[PDB]
Amino acid sequence: LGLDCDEHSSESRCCRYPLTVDFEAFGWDWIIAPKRYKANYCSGQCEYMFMQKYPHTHLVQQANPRGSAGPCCTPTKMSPINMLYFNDKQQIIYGKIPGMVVDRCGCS
Amino acid sequence: LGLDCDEHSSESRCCRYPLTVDFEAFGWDWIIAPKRYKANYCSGQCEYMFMQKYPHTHLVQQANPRGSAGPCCTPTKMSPINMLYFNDKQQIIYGKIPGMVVDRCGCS
Amino acid sequence: ALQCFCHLCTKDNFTCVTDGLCFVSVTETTDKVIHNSMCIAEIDLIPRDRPFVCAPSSKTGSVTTTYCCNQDHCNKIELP
Amino acid sequence: ALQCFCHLCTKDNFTCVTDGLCFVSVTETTDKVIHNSMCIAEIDLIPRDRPFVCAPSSKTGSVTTTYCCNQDHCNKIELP
Amino acid sequence: TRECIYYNANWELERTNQSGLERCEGEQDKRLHCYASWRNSSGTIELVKKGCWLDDFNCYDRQECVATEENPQVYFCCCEGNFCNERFTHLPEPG
Amino acid sequence: TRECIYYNANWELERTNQSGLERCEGEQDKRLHCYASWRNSSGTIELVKKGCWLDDFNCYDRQECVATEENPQVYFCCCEGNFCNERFTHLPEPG
Ligand SMILES: *[C@@H]1O[C@H](CO)[C@@H](O)[C@H](O)[C@H]1NC(C)=O
Ligand SMILES: *[C@@H]1O[C@H](CO)[C@@H](O)[C@H](O)[C@H]1NC(C)=O
Ligand SMILES: *[C@@H]1O[C@H](CO)[C@@H](O)[C@H](O)[C@H]1NC(C)=O
Ligand SMILES: *[C@@H]1O[C@H](CO)[C@@H](O)[C@H](O)[C@H]1NC(C)=O
Repeated sequence: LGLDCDEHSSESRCCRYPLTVDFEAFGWDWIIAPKRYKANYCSGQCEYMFMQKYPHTHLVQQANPRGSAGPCCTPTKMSPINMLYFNDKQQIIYGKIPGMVVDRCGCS
Repeated sequence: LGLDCDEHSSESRCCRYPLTVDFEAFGWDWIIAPKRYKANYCSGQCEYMFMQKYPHTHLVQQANPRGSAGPCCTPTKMSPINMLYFNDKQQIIYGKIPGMVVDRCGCS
Repeated sequence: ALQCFCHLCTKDNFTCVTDGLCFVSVTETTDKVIHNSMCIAEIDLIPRDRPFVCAPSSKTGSVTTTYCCNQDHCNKIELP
Repeated sequence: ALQCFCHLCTKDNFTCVTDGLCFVSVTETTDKVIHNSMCIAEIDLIPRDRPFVCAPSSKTGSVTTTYCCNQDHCNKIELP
Repeated sequence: TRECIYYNANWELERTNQSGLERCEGEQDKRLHCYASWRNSSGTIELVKKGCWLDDFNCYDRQECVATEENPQVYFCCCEGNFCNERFTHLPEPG
Repeated sequence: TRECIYYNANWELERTNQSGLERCEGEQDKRLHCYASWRNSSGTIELVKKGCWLDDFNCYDRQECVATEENPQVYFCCCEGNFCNERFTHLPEPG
């Protein structure tokens, strides 16, 4: 279970921040719904022993010295969204699009 | 399918490099086998449109400007290892330990 | 098994092979024109009937034309 | 539901709750002595019968003593 | 949990029921919604699709299904509540 | 694919067969191995476990099961080949 953040937080560590992806801002009018959705993103420093994603992370971070670079703040849980859109054959499609929303953030 | 690297490569981008985790170097004698295994790690720069892990990655990287930070080079496929060891009850255990080996690296 | 031009595959003769499709794009910046070409695996074409990566996009001061195709060495840039 | 001391949980009264166990460690550097305390969720105790995170380790110029327990507020540092 | 009105104007070629109910399967945290989609040309309403809709903040705290886009090709609305997508309207925002 | 000798000296309490074969299920890229483990005290060999072993570079290109640790508590060897773990020896490295 990671940490959630907003602009009213002072967290320099790996945290989940909110972001709205705007399909219309791309010029994509073939997407009926949603025009925009909350996708979020991961940012922050990955200090030692903080939100380690895998057992591999703990083992190399313990073994590997500081040299040369620490873990990267990365998603640890994703979720899908529904989307109603026209496809390349101009058909109305109701789909379940995976890997679209960041739910949690960790260190890998 | 990511890119594999060694010390004989000149790849500044997100690449999978080899690493051997040494259980004995930790002082762990309760692990009968393996004493050491190849775990690897991810390193390198995540320039634009390079090895994007999720559709979420492509959407925010396209929408989000350069400000403020790009994706992180992170594993995209893991694999388990077998391990023979004594547990806290001093019993001989044959286990399948997940999330121990980095197979691929991508940008998230 | 489908071959495409890969502008950055400097170790495989600038050629990749996938089960997906061939990708190529031209991005026009206010002061720059760049092109990229690569292969996109099948599991990365999301959604398969209209992938995000194959869709042309545009934002303030940037226009990205894209082209996805399934013939061998079809991701070629061209001119008027 | 098991409560543990969390040295860095400066917004939850330095207390976390998990289905896992309480964790605390002291790491002795050549010139420094630091301590960390946190909660480790159940799915992160790998392997459950002897987790890596709960095992004490040591390397050149560093010794990390650890302690894992399941009683409420059991991850306490102490002295001789 | 959640239940919604289900409708698929393309039911034949997708080999699915035309109408009925749909029991929305949801995860632990995620909220569940219902949605409705229709065409509206020369005053004739043509249904498109109806059913469950995954967690979407556009549908948060909406008990009635109201489309908000000004003159789209395919109208859409989503709501939070059991069978809330049975009735739908087109009341766009002021601007 | 891969087949190995299977043995579990703890077969009763784990409710498993004592001996026999094990068909090793492997992924596309990963290589498959066989392993053997035993105790050796006062010249008496006591079997511990035998079976399949996942991808491990210590077992790469080894057709015979030879333990390499100098005087361990639980000996171990792994090999690449069908039933290669049937016979095992203890021949440690020079140093
Ligand atoms: C039709 O409705 C029933 C009732 O819920 C449902 O179980 C079934 O999956 C639907 N589709 C078909 C093709 O029967
Ligand atoms: C249908 O479209 C007309 C405009 O042509 C609009 O005035 C009316 O409110 C719409 N009704 C619904 C229910 O969409
Ligand atoms: C015993 O061996 C058989 C033969 O392969 C196997 O199918 C079975 O899973 C093993 N274990 C038990 C408890 O039967
Ligand atoms: C058993 O252990 C003895 C040392 O006590 C060693 O000399 C011998 O080679 C070992 N044999 C095997 C098969 O492990």
